[PDB]
Amino acid sequence: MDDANKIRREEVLVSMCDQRARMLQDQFSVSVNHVHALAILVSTFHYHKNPSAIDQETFAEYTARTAFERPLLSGVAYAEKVVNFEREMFERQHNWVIKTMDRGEPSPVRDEYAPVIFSQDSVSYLESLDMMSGEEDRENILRARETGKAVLTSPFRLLETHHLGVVLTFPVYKSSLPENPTVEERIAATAGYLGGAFDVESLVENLLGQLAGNQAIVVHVYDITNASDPLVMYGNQDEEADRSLSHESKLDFGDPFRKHKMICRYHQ
Amino acid sequence: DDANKIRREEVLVSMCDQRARMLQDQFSVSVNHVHALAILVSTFHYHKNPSAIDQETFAEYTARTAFERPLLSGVAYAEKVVNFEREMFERQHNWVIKTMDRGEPSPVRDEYAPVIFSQDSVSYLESLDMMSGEEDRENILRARETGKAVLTSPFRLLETHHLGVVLTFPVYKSSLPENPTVEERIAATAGYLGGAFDVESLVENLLGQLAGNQAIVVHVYDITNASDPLVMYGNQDESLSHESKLDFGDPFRKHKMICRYHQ
Ligand SMILES: O=C(Nc1ccccc1)Nc1cnns1
Ligand SMILES: O=C(Nc1ccccc1)Nc1cnns1
Repeated sequence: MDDANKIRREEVLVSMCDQRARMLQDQFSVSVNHVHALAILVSTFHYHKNPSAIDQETFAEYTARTAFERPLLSGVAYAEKVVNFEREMFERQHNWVIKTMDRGEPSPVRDEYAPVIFSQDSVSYLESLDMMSGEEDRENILRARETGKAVLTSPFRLLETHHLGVVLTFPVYKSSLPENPTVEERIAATAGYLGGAFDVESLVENLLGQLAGNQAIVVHVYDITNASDPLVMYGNQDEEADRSLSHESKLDFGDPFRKHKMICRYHQ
Repeated sequence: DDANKIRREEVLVSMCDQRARMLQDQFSVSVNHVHALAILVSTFHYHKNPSAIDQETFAEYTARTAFERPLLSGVAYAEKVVNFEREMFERQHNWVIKTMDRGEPSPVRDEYAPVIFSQDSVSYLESLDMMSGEEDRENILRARETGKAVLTSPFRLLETHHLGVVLTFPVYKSSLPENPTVEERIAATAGYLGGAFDVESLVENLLGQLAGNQAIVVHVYDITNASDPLVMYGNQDESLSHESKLDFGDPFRKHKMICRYHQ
């Protein structure tokens, strides 16, 4: 109970919160970059090479051995764009039917689909599921292919684990993509999508929980894309925290469509 | 005197520490992406039969991912070739193994490390024996004996003569036992993934233009031998200084950044 000591109390909170935000942003950046490399891998070794060098076995092995490159990812997978006119051909060739992600049932007729054809074993349950059959994933797929850049979903409960997380999606294009393409051209040139599951609930808890002073601090991360409807990305909420003092640390996960922030308070 | 001295010191520390962080992070990102390449060659060249990687594919993949390796002027893969295998190897590749210094056909050696895949930026490495340069040779041995990334001392790189360091990763055959001995590591070696860190050019690009660059003198040293520091970056000059920490990831080597004011 001292006014000089309270100034230092906030100083320590500022430093602790800022450090954790920097660690999170940096680890997400490293993960995004390594997912970009996988999109280029699929383009180079599956599409450009005649014949393809990538089968499910090969993708699984390579992504397992490189999992350390993608620290905030529980899994990565590649989904191919399939238009309805092609669906029966695609299914016959793969010897399986495109399924919905909610129940694993055969998909109803849709204009197009994004079935997962390659998966890291950690997310093997994605194989044959249509990634356009979840709304977060669908919206991400469209924005990925229309913008040509990595995009993030809003926070949602991931398949199987139900862990609160986000998905990162990169488009993969055909060689026919023109230089300086329009959005219409990007869509026409889309081959598929490289998706990575950021299991924030588990993997950020793992990151934060090992840090000295973790027991002293409450850390929440919000998606603040919509100012009037902030969305919990990480943290309880929802917790015994010091109401009288907080700090906002900045986060940039690199998708200009989305905005996020970190808020830290002391327990007591 | 006096408060202005204290602030002058604080600015030096801040400027130097920030440059050190930027350099260490770019080096770290580079190393991690080179490691991924070593894993790629292992998976596609050795684990798949037949090989599912070739020069065309390696050149494309490495060109497209060059942005992932910011401090590297190029990357290449050299295969381990023991002398008994040389005839068959040269017949297969339709070229002769060459010396690094002259590009002359290699005299007989017990083994060699010819470059078989190369990013086009270092295309001139193709067919050169990386064991024919002493820095690279030492790095190759330590890479394969330790099973981890290793760095050379600073030296002038081929063609450009830019002062730099080489990063080398071992690639092993699938016959490598678990918890292998060094002898087992050697026997299981397939080859070596090497990346040329062009320090002279690419660190100058990183640091050289930053605000306040004209006010300070920046050096990076290899201090592996404390009594024989080797310049990795900066001039050859031998009061107010600051040492900022660097860790480039090879326990065999030590490095530091030193910054000073001019006057
Ligand atoms: O994994 C994807 N999406 C995706 C996968 C591949 C390609 C594009 C997107 N979404 C998931 C939801 N729950 N766990 S993973
Ligand atoms: O490029 C390598 N070394 C290397 C290449 C491939 C595998 C192992 C080592 N050394 C170079 C010196 N000057 N420019 S590059």
